[PDB]
Amino acid sequence: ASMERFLSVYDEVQAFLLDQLQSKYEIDPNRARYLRIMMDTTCLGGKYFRGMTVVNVAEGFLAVTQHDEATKERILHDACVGGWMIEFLQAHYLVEDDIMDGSVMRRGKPCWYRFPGVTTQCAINDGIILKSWTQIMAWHYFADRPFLKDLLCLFQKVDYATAVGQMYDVTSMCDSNKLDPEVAQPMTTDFAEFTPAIYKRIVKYKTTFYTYLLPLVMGLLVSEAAASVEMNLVERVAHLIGEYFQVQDDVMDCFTPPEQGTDIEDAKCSWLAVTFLGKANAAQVAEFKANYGEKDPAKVAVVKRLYSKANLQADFAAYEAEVVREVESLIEQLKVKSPTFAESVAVVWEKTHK
Amino acid sequence: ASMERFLSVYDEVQAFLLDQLQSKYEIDPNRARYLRIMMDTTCLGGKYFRGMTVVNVAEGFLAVTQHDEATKERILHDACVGGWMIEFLQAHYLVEDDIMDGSVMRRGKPCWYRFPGVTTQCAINDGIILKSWTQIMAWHYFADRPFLKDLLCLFQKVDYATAVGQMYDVTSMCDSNKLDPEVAQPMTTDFAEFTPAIYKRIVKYKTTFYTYLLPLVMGLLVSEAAASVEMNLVERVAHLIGEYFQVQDDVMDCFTPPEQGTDIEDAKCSWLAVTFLGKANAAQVAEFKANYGEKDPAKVAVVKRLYSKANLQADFAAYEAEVVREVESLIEQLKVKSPTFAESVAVVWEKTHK
Ligand SMILES: Cn1cc(C(=O)N2CCc3sccc3C2)ccc1=O
Ligand SMILES: Cn1cc(C(=O)N2CCc3sccc3C2)ccc1=O
Repeated sequence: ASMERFLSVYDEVQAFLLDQLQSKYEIDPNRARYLRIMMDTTCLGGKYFRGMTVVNVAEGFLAVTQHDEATKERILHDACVGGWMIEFLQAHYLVEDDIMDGSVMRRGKPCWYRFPGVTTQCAINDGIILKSWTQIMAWHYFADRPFLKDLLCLFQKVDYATAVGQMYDVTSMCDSNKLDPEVAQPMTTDFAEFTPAIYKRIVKYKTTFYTYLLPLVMGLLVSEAAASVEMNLVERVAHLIGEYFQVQDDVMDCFTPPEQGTDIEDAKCSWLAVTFLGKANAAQVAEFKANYGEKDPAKVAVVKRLYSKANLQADFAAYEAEVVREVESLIEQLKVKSPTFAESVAVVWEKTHK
Repeated sequence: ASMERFLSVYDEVQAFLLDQLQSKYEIDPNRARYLRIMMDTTCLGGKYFRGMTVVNVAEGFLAVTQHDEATKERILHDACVGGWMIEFLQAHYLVEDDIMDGSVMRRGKPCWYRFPGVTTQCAINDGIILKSWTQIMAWHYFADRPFLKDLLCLFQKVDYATAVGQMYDVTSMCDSNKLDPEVAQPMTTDFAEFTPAIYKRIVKYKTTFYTYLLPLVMGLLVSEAAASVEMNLVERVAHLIGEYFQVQDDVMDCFTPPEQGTDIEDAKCSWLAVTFLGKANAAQVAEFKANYGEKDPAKVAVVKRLYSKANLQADFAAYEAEVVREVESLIEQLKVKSPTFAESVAVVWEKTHK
């Protein structure tokens, strides 16, 4: 029912956005059709975990709070709209990051900019529109809601934290002291910045704010339940689950078959490179430096072989055990003020851990 | 004094943004330096007409309204911050549009993405940060202002109208009925969509909202003076002055020497192409179709020669006379409710017309 309600609200949001373009922005039907296809191609197809977390958090509070049926329906509708603002925000990131990174495929389909009738000229602007649409949704659907100011303020900080994260991510293969707009950026030779703390900073800002913090805090906001939680705990658990999620994506980029990654070629500061450097002997480090960040398949094969013989699964299982420990602890600390919210965080963890 | 105060506030805004990155976003000093150079290169160098209009509108109201000195200083400071949000919004557009259009130069300097240490990978994200910074400024400086909700709501609509305008602009050389993300877009052969009404729609959305409406309405908002005006008149005069401004830029793109344009090669729906088609005979139209939208300098020379022999200066002088007439009329209609605001619009017109 929740997924069914969530997908139904997409149809209503799309019709509202397209009809407003016609009545207020002088759009013609062909341009409305182009934007309709753009919206469907960039916003749909995923699993909707981010958007659905808003719905799941709100449903949790509905079960333990007294409301009229019309209030229950309004809260669910608000959780669905809020969920779609997050999915559209993600769509904005995916379109822009695919252009920035020169990506080829996204969810077994070509990246949006690669469609023949799209091109980078239109796709950069299509990504800008996707983010504008999140604000149009908020100002229209939440016009008279007491949580409107807090929701816009939170969405803004998360979006800015994400833009900051993308900057940390795309400059992670360069020496900080050499960053200069005037001079072409060489790849690092010492890899001195491939450390656990620097990797944690990249991940924290690039994904955790919008993938985990935003859905959980939006669920609280639409429920008028922000008092039922200690915000310092919500932030701590979101960054922690968020970090684990990225570590899984970094492992998959290298080892998950294409049908089911270019982090080595792009010389990314991945969990695999950081972990490898933290345990490798002098000769393994020299061989890593000689092969990393090269498009040559023979060199990518050497890096993968180094990762395979380094037994990084042991470090991953030890990292996983520590995260299980810390997540269980934070969930317990959340149970004090809100057993309902703690259960929502437990579900988020189960969906991440699986 | 006003320019001097405006430029002083840039230093304070830059220090606030960079210091917040350090204390809240874990930025290192090299990344802060990269963003400082990015901000200066993209936001400074222009004439600041957009930002300064906010200041000029507020100064106009200060002269006719009773306030304590501390209130006068706060209003001016608010007009300056609001002015810089517009300049940063423009910077965002210029960075993104230069990447989209493949532009080479911007204000006698290379476009931001073309700097050796920047690249498209960083520049798309730098443009996203420039827009995020406009929201950080608003939420920090206007946190407790009664105009905060209206200002954010207006800024959002203007930004979305601009994104819509960029879409109308980049798709203006294509047949509407052929727009399709699945099929590579051919240039128009009939030029049936190169009409005054279609050209007016492009211009209205791509520049007039952010160049003229936003500065004037922001000046009113920071002054708590939105009642002193008929908003339908403000919109009418902004779109009208805005249209005239773009017509001047379209003429300059073709005839102003590079030291002091690619609209012909990019097959843009410019005022020159629209006006030419509106008066040309059958053989002139055939010669236009045979040469427009081609990078070949011999073909660009034919188009320029057609424009020169078509006596478009006569049509420009007649368009100019009609705009002078309509602007004078709207200024008179504004004088009824606010002689102060009407004088601010008269100054905006004088700076545009010169
Ligand atoms: C590709 N993909 C992604 C996800 C995902 O976006 N996650 C993990 C779980 C949650 S719960 C709240 C947010 C998330 C983030 C889950 C399964 C999957 O196949
Ligand atoms: C390049 N350049 C631009 C401008 C400009 O941005 N305008 C024209 C006047 C006004 S007043 C309020 C907004 C505007 C817009 C003026 C002189 C110039 O050299």
